[PDB]
Amino acid sequence: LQRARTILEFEKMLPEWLRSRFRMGELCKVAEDDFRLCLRINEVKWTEWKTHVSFLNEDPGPV
Amino acid sequence: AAKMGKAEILKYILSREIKEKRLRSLSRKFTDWAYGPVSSSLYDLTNVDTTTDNSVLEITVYNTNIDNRHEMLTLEPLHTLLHMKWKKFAKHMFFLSFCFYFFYNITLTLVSYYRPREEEAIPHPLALTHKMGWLQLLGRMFVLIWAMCISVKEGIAIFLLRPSDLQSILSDAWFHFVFFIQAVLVILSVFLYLFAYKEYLACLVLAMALGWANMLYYTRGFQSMGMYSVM
Amino acid sequence: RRLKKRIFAAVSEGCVEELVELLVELQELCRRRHDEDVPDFLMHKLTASDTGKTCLMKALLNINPNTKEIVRILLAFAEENDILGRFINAEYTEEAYEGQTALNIAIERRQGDIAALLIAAGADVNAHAKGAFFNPKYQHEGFYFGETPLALAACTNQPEIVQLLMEHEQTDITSRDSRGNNILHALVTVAEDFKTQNDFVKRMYDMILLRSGNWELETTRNNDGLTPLQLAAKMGKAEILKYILSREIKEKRLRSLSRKFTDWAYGPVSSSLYDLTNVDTTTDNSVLEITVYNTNIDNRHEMLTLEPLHTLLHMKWKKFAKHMFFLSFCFYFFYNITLTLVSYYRPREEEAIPHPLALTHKMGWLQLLGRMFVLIWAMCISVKEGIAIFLLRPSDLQSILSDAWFHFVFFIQAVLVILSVFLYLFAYKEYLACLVLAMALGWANMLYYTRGFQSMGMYSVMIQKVILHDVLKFLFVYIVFLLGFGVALASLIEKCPKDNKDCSSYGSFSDAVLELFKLTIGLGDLNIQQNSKYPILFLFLLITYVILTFVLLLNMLIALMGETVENVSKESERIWRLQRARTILEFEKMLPEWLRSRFRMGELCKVAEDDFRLCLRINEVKWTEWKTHVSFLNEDPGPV
Ligand SMILES: CCCCCCCC/C=C/CCCCCCCC(=O)O[C@@H](COC(=O)CCCCCCCCCCCCCCC)COP(=O)([O-])OCC[N+](C)(C)C
Ligand SMILES: CCCCCCCC/C=C/CCCCCCCC(=O)O[C@@H](COC(=O)CCCCCCCCCCCCCCC)COP(=O)([O-])OCC[N+](C)(C)C
Ligand SMILES: CCCCCCCC/C=C\CCCCCCCC(=O)O[C@@H](COC(=O)CCCCCCCCCCCCCCC)COP(=O)([O-])OCC[N+](C)(C)C
Ligand SMILES: CCCCCCCC/C=C\CCCCCCCC(=O)O[C@@H](COC(=O)CCCCCCCCCCCCCCC)COP(=O)([O-])OCC[N+](C)(C)C
Ligand SMILES: CCCCCCCC/C=C\CCCCCCCC(=O)O[C@@H](COC(=O)CCCCCCCCCCCCCCC)COP(=O)([O-])OCC[N+](C)(C)C
Ligand SMILES: CCCCCCCC/C=C\CCCCCCCC(=O)O[C@@H](COC(=O)CCCCCCCCCCCCCCC)COP(=O)([O-])OCC[N+](C)(C)C
Ligand SMILES: CCCCCCCC/C=C\CCCCCCCC(=O)O[C@@H](COC(=O)CCCCCCCCCCCCCCC)COP(=O)([O-])OCC[N+](C)(C)C
Ligand SMILES: CCCCCCCC/C=C\CCCCCCCC(=O)O[C@@H](COC(=O)CCCCCCCCCCCCCCC)COP(=O)([O-])OCC[N+](C)(C)C
Ligand SMILES: CCCCCCCC/C=C\CCCCCCCC(=O)O[C@@H](COC(=O)CCCCCCCCCCCCCCC)COP(=O)([O-])OCC[N+](C)(C)C
Ligand SMILES: CCCCCCCC/C=C\CCCCCCCC(=O)O[C@@H](COC(=O)CCCCCCCCCCCCCCC)COP(=O)([O-])OCC[N+](C)(C)C
Ligand SMILES: CCCCCCCC/C=C\CCCCCCCC(=O)O[C@@H](COC(=O)CCCCCCCCCCCCCCC)COP(=O)([O-])OCC[N+](C)(C)C
Ligand SMILES: NCCOB(c1ccccc1)c1ccccc1
Ligand SMILES: NCCOB(c1ccccc1)c1ccccc1
Ligand SMILES: NCCOB(c1ccccc1)c1ccccc1
Ligand SMILES: NCCOB(c1ccccc1)c1ccccc1
Repeated sequence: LQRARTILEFEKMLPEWLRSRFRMGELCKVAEDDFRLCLRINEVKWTEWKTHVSFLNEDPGPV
Repeated sequence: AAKMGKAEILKYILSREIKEKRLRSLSRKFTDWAYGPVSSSLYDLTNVDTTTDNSVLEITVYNTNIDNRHEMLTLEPLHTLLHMKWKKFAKHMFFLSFCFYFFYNITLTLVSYYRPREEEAIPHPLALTHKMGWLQLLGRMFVLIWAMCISVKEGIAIFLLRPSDLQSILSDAWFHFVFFIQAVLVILSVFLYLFAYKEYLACLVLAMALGWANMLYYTRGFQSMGMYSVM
Repeated sequence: RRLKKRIFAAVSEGCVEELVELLVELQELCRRRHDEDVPDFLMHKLTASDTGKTCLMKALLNINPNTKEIVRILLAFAEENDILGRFINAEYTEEAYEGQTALNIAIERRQGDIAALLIAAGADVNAHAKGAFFNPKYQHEGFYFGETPLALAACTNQPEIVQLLMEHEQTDITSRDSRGNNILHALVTVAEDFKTQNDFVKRMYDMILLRSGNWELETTRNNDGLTPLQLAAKMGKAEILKYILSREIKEKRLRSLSRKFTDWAYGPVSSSLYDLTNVDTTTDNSVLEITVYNTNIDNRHEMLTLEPLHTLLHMKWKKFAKHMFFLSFCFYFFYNITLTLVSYYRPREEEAIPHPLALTHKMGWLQLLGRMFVLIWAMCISVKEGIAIFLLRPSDLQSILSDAWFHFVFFIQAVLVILSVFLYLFAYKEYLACLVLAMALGWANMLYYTRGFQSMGMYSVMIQKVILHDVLKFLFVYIVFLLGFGVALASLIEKCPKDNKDCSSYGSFSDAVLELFKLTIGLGDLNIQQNSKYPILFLFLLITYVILTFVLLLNMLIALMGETVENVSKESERIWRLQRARTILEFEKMLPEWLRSRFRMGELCKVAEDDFRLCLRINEVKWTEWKTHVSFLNEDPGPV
């Protein structure tokens, strides 16, 4: 919690033009006319095996 | 859920993935692609990332009224956003803050104890004179500015411009005072010497003793060094 | 145009009835050409132009409840136009998907009924998906499974389709991809722990090996040059390496695929034989050699615990490695004493001090045998470590610099003995300075020989763990408490030039810091506290300095008890046994060719018809499970 306070106090020190450069997220079309700044986190799960029907891109890969 | 510390409700809302169609837009967790065991997820950051007035990441860290902030910042977007800010700019700013302050404590010692004079009616340090040299000129100019750059900035923090010292600073942020007191006593000892008082040396020793004492703030850059300083 | 996009969309949501007239509209346009362009033109309108995705690939990526009937319509249309062969065996033209077919899609989407229908329709069961997604760069840019449809069904836990593919006789089980891997190399790569996945990759290894029934799959090496037995030792896959190395097949006609054989059994007492073909250190790359010298994995203690790797590493210690370790101790303990006796046991008045190890006459055979022993043994280390660290296989990329730091300190101590002789003959003033650092490092290197005993060895690891990792935590907080009271006490100390008769101080700040060293180590006085400005105020900062020092010493003990007092004793016990395991295999390389054959383990055991293997015997007494014994080599029990 001492580091987590230190990170957010360093972000307030930055100017307006430099906070936009280090901004996280990307525009992802999650629905019809719904663009959200989403952040990607990958996961490798071996235990549960299901067929995949809920997805945004049918082509797998960071393209 | 971020203000009251309700971690199990805050875990559900922040990672809500609705599989059934026509209610897909009520989700905050989306799967972009999947191939066997490898899958890619997308976490919504509408009111979570620190780009608005009140965000979930800002409320959770600065909440000194709850006792479960470690259980709430462990959650997968709040963990990752707090980790990606460290790798981009916060580790570089923390090391850069260490370099200007470690040079600040040495220069206070070199102007106070590295001058052998017989008596010469002892001059107080940080007193800008001529005929001296650019080595000592760049030294005392660095100490004079950096003592004021802390005193003004901490003068914004503790005082009138959003003082925040009700219970916020006085609970988990006690380092704001000790950087402020050390910055004043450098400036105040110069004012006592120009006003011809006998307390110019006494305020300077407590300024240098508190200056090396405040080096324990920079122990939080490492985990093993940081956990040892908490004990 | 509009005709192409409607066919791609109709196979996506599941409009079965809409797809009917769209294939009729594609069929009504065929009667304006002849048979040279009609099979060509249908490939342009059923596939893409930039990626190569077909209508069959689009329907299988979108799993809908009408996915079974929609495949039967599209494949029947290709049969009527006699284009079924190039339709089902189509591939992506994309660089990140090159080689992926429609069969690779249906296997991953858990469609066993559709994948059985594609193979009967004529799909290629030996498709090689050589794209950039299926062969990643370092980690997690994709998913490497083996680039074959047999490996995709095996690595995604689909045992019904693996049995379907092996019965099909166009399936080449011994196929090798761009990485040189086959079906058994790829199962070692994707394998993980039992907590991580399951034990299913061990069961997939069992099913495929028994169907082949030969020693062709575990003998073939990849482009790197490793067997599937040697990838388990290189990558650190302990659960797969446990299964292969102790594989006992009970069912006959596949008995020769075993690496564990039972020689005899009588009730609870049984005798086993472990195969040592590529395990014992008699070839170039062996399992015992790869596992010990692998500084890229963090589970060497779990792999050398296994029953033949434990026993071979223990039998080498009892035969020659304990005797060589004690003999190395005796020549080096005599080496450190003789350096001291030639340097401090000579009382001479001045006589223009002679440097030691200088061979003169008229001296005696006591000192002659002494200095000749030191001169040779310093060169015997410097040449041998000159082979190790340097040109003759230097190996200092990450191998020596990770778990073998003793190679440098024996080398530096050997040079400084030789270099100090060279500085004295060249008439320089550094002959004595290099000799003291040679003797101080010589007694410091006696901690290498602590690994002969367990209790002595575990204690020396804890010393190396505190100094290299945990002392800089103590020091960096000590100096800020040193200089915190250092600038405070320096203003209290009255200046030394009061008399200047015995004044040899180094400054006001230097007097305050040096007294805080002496008061910590226990050599402090009270001469400055009496002759100070404020004597009572000078004492209270010294009392506070002791309290802060005791807090620093008391939190070092809590930090060395981090979260469990047992796990500190565990990590010093695991990495001690790797220091002995490296020491055993380095002593084996020192032996000549005729002497390694004398201490070789194993014996010829006829395990099958014309199958003689160097097996090692390990006895076992098991009381829990009671079975009748039908799998045995000798019907007469006993070591005869
Ligand atoms: C005359 C008597 C002789 C000396 C007495 C013995 C001195 C030995 C002192 C040793 C220091 C350690 C214990 C002190 C108290 C904790 C540190 C602190 O200030 O709080 C904060 C800063 O912590 C930092 O890391 C920044 C500065 C550290 C030292 C500040 C000076 C303290 C001495 C004062 C005067 C010394 C005299 C200087 C001359 C004027 C802790 O960080 P936080 O962000 O708030 O989060 C934790 C919240 N919590 C703690 C509430 C859980
Ligand atoms: C001037 C300052 C005053 C003295 C300072 C205090 C000295 C006190 C020192 C105390 C020794 C203990 C800590 C030292 C570092 C660890 C031991 C080591 O070297 O590595 C190896 C040697 O394995 C040995 O144990 C043999 C030699 C031990 C001492 C080597 C000299 C180090 C002194 C330095 C110069 C002293 C001056 C000598 C004169 C030139 C450890 O074995 P390993 O096979 O690599 O496996 C472990 C791998 N791991 C560690 C990466 C996990
Ligand atoms: C406008 C344009 C500007 C130009 C460009 C600007 C950019 C250039 C900026 C910077 C230049 C280049 C930097 C590159 C990255 C290095 C940063 C780094 O090392 O991180 C360190 C931060 O830094 C510190 O923590 C320093 C403080 C030392 C720790 C304790 C000593 C102090 C207390 C005792 C007193 C002793 C002192 C002596 C006695 C008084 C540590 O971070 P980390 O550990 O690596 O993080 C990993 C997290 N982990 C912990 C989980 C592992
Ligand atoms: C890293 C740990 C050790 C740190 C260094 C050891 C500490 C001290 C080193 C040595 C002890 C004393 C020997 C001489 C001191 C240097 C020169 C001098 O005399 O100072 C003079 C000015 O001083 C200043 O105003 C500027 C500071 C000078 C640079 C020294 C610290 C650099 C550390 C970088 C830190 C940045 C962070 C780095 C990233 C971590 C003092 O004035 P003077 O009385 O008139 O002296 C006359 C002599 N003269 C004419 C020749 C000038
Ligand atoms: C030189 C550079 C410096 C480097 C130093 C090292 C350099 C060399 C590197 C490594 C060698 C280290 C020493 C040898 C091995 C020691 C370990 C050991 O176990 O001892 C074994 C010695 O081995 C024997 O079997 C004894 C045979 C001696 C007869 C020699 C005559 C012919 C060889 C010609 C000789 C000249 C060579 C060829 C020249 C023409 C004894 O076995 P044991 O276990 O004790 O079993 C007894 C137990 N029991 C009685 C209960 C049954
Ligand atoms: C070419 C023909 C050659 C002729 C024939 C050649 C053959 C004849 C050869 C040899 C002659 C006969 C030997 C027979 C077997 C005895 C050896 C032995 O005991 O093994 C010892 C090895 O040896 C050492 O470890 C010595 C080092 C002592 C450790 C601590 C002192 C060093 C550091 C402190 C500094 C203090 C020193 C003073 C201050 C500087 C230990 O092994 P073990 O423990 O018994 O093994 C059991 C494993 N256990 C751990 C599970 C229990
Ligand atoms: C085991 C723990 C204790 C170790 C022993 C205690 C340490 C020391 C014992 C006593 C302290 C000093 C008293 C006299 C020293 C002996 C003789 C001498 O004078 O040395 C001389 C030569 O020295 C050499 O070159 C050879 C070494 C001599 C044998 C001594 C160590 C044997 C240990 C075996 C270890 C192997 C491994 C064993 C397995 C573990 C010194 O030369 P000098 O200055 O000209 O002296 C003139 C006197 N003189 C003419 C009479 C020669
Ligand atoms: C200018 C820049 C800033 C400079 C100031 C700061 C510099 C940084 C200084 C200390 C912080 C450590 C940073 C290392 C890398 C970061 C990763 C990390 O988390 O640290 C870890 C990596 O452990 C190490 O690598 C220790 C660093 C020393 C390496 C060897 C130097 C020789 C020691 C010479 C010694 C002196 C000779 C002795 C006699 C006099 C440390 O973790 P740990 O401590 O092992 O905790 C484990 C305990 N537990 C499992 C129970 C929890
Ligand atoms: C964690 C790291 C370490 C932490 C910090 C280390 C411990 C910090 C503790 C103490 C810091 C140092 C205290 C003394 C400083 C001045 C000494 C001096 O020079 O005396 C001189 C100045 O004379 C005076 O004016 C003051 C004399 C002492 C006043 C004592 C009050 C402070 C006690 C502590 C309470 C403070 C509360 C602190 C908060 C708890 C006397 O010299 P003179 O020639 O006879 O008189 C002529 C005057 N002239 C020279 C200017 C012309
Ligand atoms: C990594 C630390 C070790 C290396 C850096 C050393 C840092 C400095 C530490 C100690 C000083 C050692 C070198 C400086 C000058 C020589 C001696 C001296 O002090 O006396 C001088 C005045 O005496 C004073 O009163 C000056 C001391 C105050 C300024 C020095 C501390 C700087 C910041 C604190 C440390 C910040 C960094 C600490 C972070 C850990 C006069 O010298 P002399 O007595 O007449 O003798 C002649 C000198 N000669 C023979 C050498 C020619
Ligand atoms: C962690 C515990 C360590 C202490 C606090 C740690 C922080 C330390 C910081 C600041 C501490 C406070 C600084 C006080 C300065 C001394 C002034 C004084 O007393 O008058 C006189 C001494 O007269 C005496 O002799 C009094 C006896 C001294 C000890 C008291 C007995 C304790 C019994 C009760 C049990 C309670 C035990 C204590 C409470 C725990 C004069 O003393 P002087 O000034 O040196 O002489 C100069 C003359 N001049 C002024 C005319 C020039
Ligand atoms: N498992 C450790 C996760 O660490 B957390 C963390 C995240 C980013 C940077 C540094 C640490 C963390 C956990 C609770 C509160 C605050 C931060
Ligand atoms: N001195 C004005 C700001 O100080 B900084 C600062 C002040 C007190 C505590 C911690 C940091 C600073 C921040 C980032 C980089 C460099 C310095
Ligand atoms: N149960 C203790 C077995 O010890 B092992 C061992 C084997 C031979 C000689 C000495 C020790 C061992 C275990 C893991 C790694 C390396 C060696
Ligand atoms: N000095 C040349 C070889 O040294 B040996 C050696 C040198 C350094 C560290 C460990 C061993 C040696 C090995 C076995 C028996 C005797 C000596």
